[PDB]
Amino acid sequence: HHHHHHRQYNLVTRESLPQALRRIEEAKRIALDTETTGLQIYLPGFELVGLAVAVSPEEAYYFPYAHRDFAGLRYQPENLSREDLLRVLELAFQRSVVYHNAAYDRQVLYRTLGIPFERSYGNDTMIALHLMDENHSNSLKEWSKTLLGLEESMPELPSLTDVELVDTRKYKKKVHKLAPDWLDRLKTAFLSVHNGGVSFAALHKLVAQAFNTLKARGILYYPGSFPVDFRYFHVHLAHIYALDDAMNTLALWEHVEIFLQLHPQLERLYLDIELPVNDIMTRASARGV
Ligand SMILES: Cc1cn([C@H]2C[C@H](O)[C@@H](COP(=O)(O)O)O2)c(=O)[nH]c1=O
Ligand SMILES: [Cl-]
Ligand SMILES: [Cl-]
Ligand SMILES: [Cl-]
Ligand SMILES: [Cl-]
Ligand SMILES: [Mg+2]
Ligand SMILES: [Mg+2]
Ligand SMILES: [Tb+3]
Repeated sequence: HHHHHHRQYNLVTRESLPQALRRIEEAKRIALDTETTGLQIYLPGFELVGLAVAVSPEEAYYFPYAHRDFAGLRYQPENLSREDLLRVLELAFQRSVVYHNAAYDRQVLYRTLGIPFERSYGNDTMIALHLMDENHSNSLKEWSKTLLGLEESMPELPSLTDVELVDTRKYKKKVHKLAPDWLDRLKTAFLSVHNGGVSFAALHKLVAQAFNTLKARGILYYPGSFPVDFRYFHVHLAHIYALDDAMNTLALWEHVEIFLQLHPQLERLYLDIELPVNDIMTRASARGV
């Protein structure tokens, strides 16, 4: 685990899974966010990579499911099993659930884990916030800046290699070696711009920059460019990104229930029309629109 400015980020492992279940079980309201291989849920090869679960706006659990190590480096933790994630989801759905874009997450959970839409149903900050400000962007990062007061951030990577002089004519050649602490150096570059709501593009820029710097120094080789694939994003960085989405969604929900209490006209519009219609459209895409 890691505490970064009032927020507790927990990376779940097989060992720490029972504590994560104890914290979810204790929560009256949770937020769910899915991390995946792309925006198209119905493309062959689509996968759920990890699940973010916030038990409060300052406490969350990341459940790695299909993360992988890229270009021969060793940095990912051990992924949790399908049964482990289904235990998490059985527990999660026994309390109130909040999403930011429930149509995406619920279709991901159905397609990849077979979670019925009946259990999946929950609140959606993206729908309720559209009733607060119709002209505002649907982006969770953008709404976090507006209501939660997150600072603007739109990544300067340190040297991940140490130069060693190696006896080789009769001279000393400069050979770059991967620094033993390269992961802590990479986390430091990430933390120096971490505002509590770092964007996907920014996370990918740093991850890509990390691998490209190592490829440009002969440390590793991969054919082509660095893929826009969350499976390869270093979990010790990516779990912070994913967990902030879950914590921002729950923090935004606190603001939403205040707004809906002051406007029961919009609360009724949200509960009787918006959320049910969105559920209808979500189930229809899962069959084929
Ligand atoms: C924001 C974004 C997300 N995605 C995919 C990967 C993410 O793991 C998944 C969930 O997005 P999220 O980070 O907003 O929850 O959607 C993209 O493929 N491109 C994007 O620009
Ligand atoms: Cl895609
Ligand atoms: Cl695996
Ligand atoms: Cl169903
Ligand atoms: Cl040389
Ligand atoms: Mg999401
Ligand atoms: Mg996310
Ligand atoms: Tb309420």
